This record gives sequence, C-alpha cells and structure tokens, in this order.
Amino acid sequence: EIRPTIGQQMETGDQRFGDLVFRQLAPNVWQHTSYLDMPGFGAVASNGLIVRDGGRVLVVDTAWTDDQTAQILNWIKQEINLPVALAVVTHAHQDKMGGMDALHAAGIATYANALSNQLAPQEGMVAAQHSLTFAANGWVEPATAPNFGPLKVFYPGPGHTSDNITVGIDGTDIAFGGCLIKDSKAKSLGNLGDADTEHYAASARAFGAAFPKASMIVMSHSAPDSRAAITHTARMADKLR
Ligand SMILES: CC1(C)S[C@H]([C@H](NC(=O)[C@H](N)c2ccccc2)C(=O)O)N[C@H]1C(=O)O
Ligand SMILES: [O-]
Ligand SMILES: [Zn+2]
Ligand SMILES: [Zn+2]
Repeated sequence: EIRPTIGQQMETGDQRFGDLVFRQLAPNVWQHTSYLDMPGFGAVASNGLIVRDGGRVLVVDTAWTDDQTAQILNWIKQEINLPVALAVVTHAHQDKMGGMDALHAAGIATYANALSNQLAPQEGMVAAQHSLTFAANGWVEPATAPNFGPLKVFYPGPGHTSDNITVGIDGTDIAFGGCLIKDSKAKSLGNLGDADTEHYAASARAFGAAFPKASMIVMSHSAPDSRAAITHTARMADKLR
C-alpha cells in the first residue's frame, strides 16, 4: 500500500483505486486522496471531496495531476455512475488545481474564487471556467454559484493564501477547510510561503464560525478530525502575529 511521507496513512474504511485512495465519510460524501511523489522525500497526500446530490455528483478540489484527476472521474463512474455537474477548487496551488485540464476535457464546469483564477497563470495553473465572488462577511455571492446544491462556499479571509476558500456540506455535519486547516496534533501550519501571517488566526476562526455545527472537519493533508483541528490551527496561527 501507499504510505505517504506527509498525510494520513491508510486505515480501515479506505479503498485503494489505481494510484488514489477513497474513503466514505457519509452516505453521500467521500474523500479523495492523491499522492505527489517528491524525489528523495516520498509521497505527499492531498485530500478533496466527492458529494452525491440526487442524480449528479459534485467535486471539491482536483488531485495533484491531470492523470490522477482522471482517475477520480473513473472512480466516480465505477462506484456512483452519475455525472459530475461541477467542481469547486479551493485555491491556486497544485494540490488543489493541478488537475483542471482533466475536468475540462471531461466537460465538467469548474468554479474557483475570482482571485484564484487571477492568480492561476502566475502559479502555473489553469484557471477555472467560472469565478466565485464573496460578500464582506465571506459568504459566496449566490448568483456566482448557481445550482451548487449542498455546497456552501465560504471565504474566511487570507490565511494559508489570500485566495483560500472553504466548503460546508449542507445536510451533513461535514465542513472542508482545504489547506487552511491542519489537524489537532499538527506541529506546523505547513507552507507559509504565500500565507498572510497577520490574518491567519482570524481566518481560521471565521471558518469555524461559518460552520458552527460541523463536527467533522476535512482538510487537505490529514484525516478528518474534530473541531479541535480548527481551534489548534488558530492557536498555532496566533503565534505568527
Ligand atoms: C502540503 C503543503 C506543504 S505543499 C502544498 C502547496 N504546494 C504545492 O502544491 C507545490 N506545487 C509543491 C511543491 C513541491 C513539493 C510539494 C508541493 C502549497 O504551497 O500550499 N500545500 C502545503 C500545505 O497545505 O501546507
Ligand atoms: O496548497
Ligand atoms: Zn496552497
Ligand atoms: Zn496543501
């Protein structure tokens, strides 16, 4: 099996499919995990979500690469056998947006923060085809997120990057923090190279306040955790100021 250098390991409840791992989180929600092999370091796991909404599927984040993202679509075809309506990607870095071309080739409508689309070319990424915009309190402008079903998109403020967004899954107790949120036992906040160290703590807390009843917090590089992931992330971020 795949034993990443960074990221959660495989546990009971995980399905290996090609080069990826899938884990059911709820009747209608699965976590996708893909792995970047770094020469001399090993594999770095990155997680996103797959959500069934009636007769259609919604995706949060690509895999690291186009081929891995095509494998996600193949898993969906095999295990769910319903079309992917749209994908939302949570900022312009390779773990979240590296597979855009595979989504586009498949005819899937793609959405990202307008700022992520603006940064994408600068980051070696392909922009999403549609831009999300946000209110002053972080909630997505509904006209920019048409037919999103249970996906509730929230921009918490600058943190891991200035463009990072988060997604709650309405009708569940799950919320997705992407790379903004690290697990409750993490020793670091990960890559702070593009981070806003002044605002990170407030942004992490704003994510918590946006989804105050989410009990399962999903994130990019660890297994789903309790709300202690949010509070621990914010406490680490307090030390940056
Ligand atoms: C896992 C990370 C340390 S790397 C990843 C991201 N970096 C990339 O996607 C880079 N393309 C990359 C370069 C070299 C090795 C691994 C990733 C970032 O800068 O936020 N997210 C970071 C994070 O979530 O803290
Ligand atoms: O990232
Ligand atoms: Zn990032
Ligand atoms: Zn990351």
